[PDB]
Amino acid sequence: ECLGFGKGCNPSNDQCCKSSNLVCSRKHRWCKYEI
Repeated sequence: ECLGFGKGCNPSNDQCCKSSNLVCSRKHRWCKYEI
């Protein structure tokens, strides 16, 4: 699983890419970058 930054995803399952520091947000429901 590896979604690009700012991609619609599920925060419960979390399908964002870990290599690009992406996490599924709950309010935005997408891949966000922690800065």
